[PDB]
Amino acid sequence: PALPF
Amino acid sequence: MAEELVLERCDLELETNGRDHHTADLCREKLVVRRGQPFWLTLHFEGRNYEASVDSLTFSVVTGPAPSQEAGTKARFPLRDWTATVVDQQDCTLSLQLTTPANAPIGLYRLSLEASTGYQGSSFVLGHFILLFNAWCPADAVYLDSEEERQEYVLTQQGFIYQGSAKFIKNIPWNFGQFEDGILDICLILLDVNPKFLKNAGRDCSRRSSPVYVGRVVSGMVNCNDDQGVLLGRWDNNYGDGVSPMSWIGSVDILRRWKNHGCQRVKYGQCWVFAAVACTVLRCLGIPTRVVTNYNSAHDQNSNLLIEYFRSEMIWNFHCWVESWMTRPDLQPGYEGWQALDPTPQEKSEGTYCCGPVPVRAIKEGDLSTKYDAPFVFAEVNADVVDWIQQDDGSVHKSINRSLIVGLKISTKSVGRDEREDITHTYKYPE
Ligand SMILES: [Ca+2]
Ligand SMILES: [Ca+2]
Repeated sequence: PALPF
Repeated sequence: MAEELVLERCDLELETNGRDHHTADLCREKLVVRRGQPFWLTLHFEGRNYEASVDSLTFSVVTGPAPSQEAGTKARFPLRDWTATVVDQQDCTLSLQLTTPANAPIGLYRLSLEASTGYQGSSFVLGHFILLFNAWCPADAVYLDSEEERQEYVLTQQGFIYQGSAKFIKNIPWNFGQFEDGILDICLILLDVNPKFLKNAGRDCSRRSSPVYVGRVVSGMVNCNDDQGVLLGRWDNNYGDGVSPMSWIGSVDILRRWKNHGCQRVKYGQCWVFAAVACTVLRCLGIPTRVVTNYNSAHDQNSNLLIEYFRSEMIWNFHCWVESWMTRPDLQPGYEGWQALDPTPQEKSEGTYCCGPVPVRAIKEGDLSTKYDAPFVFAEVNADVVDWIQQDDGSVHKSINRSLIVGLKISTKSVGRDEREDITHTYKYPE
């Protein structure tokens, strides 16, 4: 998945 | 005495036209052609054949629900720029060659024939053809002068989409499947149910002559936000009432699921899914498109070109969008080529979750006044990371954070190879 740092 | 012409049937010449216009996979059932390029017809007659001395035939093409010559969605031309010319004549058949202008609106056209012998003209509906963008045609706006690149960016149905992180790069295969049965029809529906079509259908069809307009439309319509768009985004790892973003292997299941439930949002997608479905639709319509991945992708929320933490904006491991190849006569000269389009909702443009097209070159040069949405895309690829740190003395100090650099190892699939091309150079200068 796309993950916010 | 000479009685009127009687048509039996119009042969659309699917196999020949298909091979010539690079639409063979689209042409097994209905005629699909690319604009700005001749295509064949063959009229079969019942009584006598065409006679140039006797007969004068006139053609009519129309697209959309309000066709007009002013808009370029209706043309009339005589059998002798829309043209029709006689190429051969044999027994009962007459073989024609029609042409369309290279700036014609894409979409479904209805083709009629008027036949006269000097008196009351008789009318005939010959059939239907879908007209697409033509990357092979030098006069077309999407023209791409490299054959190997046209193969990759228009014709190839499989590709690779890059994910992961800057440190740990990975990829997945993806079936774009732009030429599978029913997908082109679903693309035309996507344009037909778009907000601007609902508002003013005649003007919307007229403007499908531009890949810019179409490109912008798609970057809006691929997400379900604000409209009857395709995908609903979700990012919290609970997808039990839909499909996991990571389940998908191709655009086709999504587009078909959207159509089958009456243009209803498809649960669920994330960035690469949006970009991937957009690539399908744009490739299907003939606009050369590719999926690009950007590592350490920044979300600027206040347009100050800074990504701000408080010890708050977001940097993603990766984000995906698409680039499409086209000239930009709506801009200053020199901006033809790749245009960033972004169908994933993040920031609103003109009151709606869309983004682009913006020239990649404008991003690189920092010409951020260039439309569309250059300030946002610049920040995604080339922003400074700032910490507003609160100090022991109650003061708040601004500091530049260089531990995580925004916009790294920007990637798309190599032309004709199963390998990764780095295109970081097109977005930003090295330092
Ligand atoms: Ca939308
Ligand atoms: Ca900011």
